[PDB]
Amino acid sequence: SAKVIQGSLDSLPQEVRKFVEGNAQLCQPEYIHICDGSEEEYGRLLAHMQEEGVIRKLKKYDNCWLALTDPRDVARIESKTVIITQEQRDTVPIPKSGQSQLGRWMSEEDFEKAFNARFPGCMKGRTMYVIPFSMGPLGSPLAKIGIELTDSPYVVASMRIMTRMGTSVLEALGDGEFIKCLHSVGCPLPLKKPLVNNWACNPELTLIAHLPDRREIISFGSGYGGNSLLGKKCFALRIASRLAKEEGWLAEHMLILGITNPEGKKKYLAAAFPSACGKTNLAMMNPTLPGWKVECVGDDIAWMKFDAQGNLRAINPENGFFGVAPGTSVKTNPNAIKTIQKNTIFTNVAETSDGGVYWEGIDEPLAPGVTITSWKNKEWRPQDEEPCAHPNSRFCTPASQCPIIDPAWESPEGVPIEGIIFGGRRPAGVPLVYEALSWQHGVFVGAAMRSEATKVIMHDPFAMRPFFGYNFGKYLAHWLSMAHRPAAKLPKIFHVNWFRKDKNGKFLWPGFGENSRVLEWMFGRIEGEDSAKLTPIGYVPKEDALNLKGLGDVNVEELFGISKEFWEKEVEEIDKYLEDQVNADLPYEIERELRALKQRISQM
Ligand SMILES: Nc1nc2c(ncn2[C@@H]2O[C@H](COP(=O)(O)OP(=O)(O)O)[C@@H](O)[C@H]2O)c(=O)[nH]1
Ligand SMILES: [Mn+2]
Ligand SMILES: [Mn+2]
Ligand code: NA
Repeated sequence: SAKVIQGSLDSLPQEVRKFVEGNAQLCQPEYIHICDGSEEEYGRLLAHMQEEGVIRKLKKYDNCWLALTDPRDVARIESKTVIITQEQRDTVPIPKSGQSQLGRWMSEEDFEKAFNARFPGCMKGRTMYVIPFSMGPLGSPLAKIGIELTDSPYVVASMRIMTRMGTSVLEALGDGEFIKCLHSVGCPLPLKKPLVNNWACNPELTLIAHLPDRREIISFGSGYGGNSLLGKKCFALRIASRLAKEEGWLAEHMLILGITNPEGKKKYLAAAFPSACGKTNLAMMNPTLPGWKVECVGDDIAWMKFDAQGNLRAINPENGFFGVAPGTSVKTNPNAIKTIQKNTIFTNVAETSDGGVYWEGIDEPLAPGVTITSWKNKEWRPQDEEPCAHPNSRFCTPASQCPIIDPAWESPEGVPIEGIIFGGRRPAGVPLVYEALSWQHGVFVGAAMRSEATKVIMHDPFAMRPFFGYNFGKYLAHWLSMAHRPAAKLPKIFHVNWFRKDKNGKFLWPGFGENSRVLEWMFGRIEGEDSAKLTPIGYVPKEDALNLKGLGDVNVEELFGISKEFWEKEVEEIDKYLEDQVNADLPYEIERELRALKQRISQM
């Protein structure tokens, strides 16, 4: 109580009080700031970080900010990310011959050692911020509350954008369940190691842990993104996927968009692509086809549940976009360009001398006079060796500012999903687009997903490889079980490939807003249109079914080319992968789909 500098311990729901005070006794913060989520709290905290050189203000824009990190702490790190369960098998399938790549289990005993070696006294001299936050619209029956303790002001500010945060959240929680989220940069005062670029972090000791059985996320040593903004990956994919398994719903690495045709008919679609494969870009697409409209519900994470009527309802549980900045240009994503010019926090991009932002791929000239400070706080010119922005640099921006944010983006009941799309980067062999033969086939298609690393072609089932909160075999069984709900309206499932390249490494499909031509065919297919031709991998568009006018040289034969040699190779790789990685936990229906694809290919 003596150390509370905002709010009141007496005021917290009892269980929230125990969490705060228990971890205060452990971490030894100098003060405790219970966040209220107010504009005043936000602005004062921003100005404070500014005074201290933790952030700089971008004067070219309205209320925007730039943080530059320790180059040791620049990304979410999978090698340091663990899930603790009594049994390894509940976390990952026990692989047949190899090491698992579907999760990273740590015993409770090992974790307890790691914890006791990190957290005691870790917030000495620092403020513990208490962040009460809702993943999902505040009223929604699909929403879940978390409380994050952190000693990073950069985390509080970013969480205000990426979640719904504040007092109204505590008042909505009452004596209900919440996910316990503990974070420390791991740099108690006085500092024992030198502070780099005013960015507190402890790389040697970084550890991002999930303890689903205790409803706890415990993360240490990193101030960055997914390691520190605990609502996003840790809560909304890892903890949630398991919660969803227990509760009958789904927590997925999916964008949600609403699409409207020239008649005004509207549908919602969800899509799972791995990072750097274009979700944010699709979710706020500027469609090239006249009359068509795409509206954004979320760009990263979907929580979905069948309602009493059998509609699959999806909410975006985030309150903002945490997008990769480099590659973002008016040509590629004009709506992201529009959103990020106010109330936005940037991380590890270059700064122009007039107080604007810059990054590789921004594809927009600088005025004669304007110079560039790189993300490493050094002067920079287009012919230095280093990129001006870090490749994983970011904007953190309010969802409500996207000029095409969907009008139901915050509806507490969610939006009805009629189609689910899978995809990644495949330079060869995979057509632009196909549609699954059935639900069980579609689940197989999700399971089989592969994507060029950003020359290796990696497996990334459902775009969830880094995020499974529990056994992936069980997660497949959970997806298959959806067909066994009597009322369920199972959405059509599609697979796309924006990235097939021709013989000289050039893209066959222009992509971007031209992807609206692919969405149109999907939409028509959901309505039951006779626009599909059967192939060994599923339905592809008929000849002339796609609107290809205005395109120029589009080699359709090569684009939808299905080679026997490639697909024989593809099934072997899928076969081996599923055998090793899922092994005893592979559902029968999946093996059956694998057998069936092998057989259809063998008849070519
Ligand atoms: N060639 C091509 N590139 C794309 C397309 N969509 C997105 N990209 C690029 O893919 C990279 C990642 O895009 P992004 O929206 O950040 O993907 P996310 O990480 O999944 O949200 C960016 O450089 C984009 O310019 C597309 O349709 N075609
Ligand atoms: Mn994205
Ligand atoms: Mn993501
Ligand atoms: Na800094």
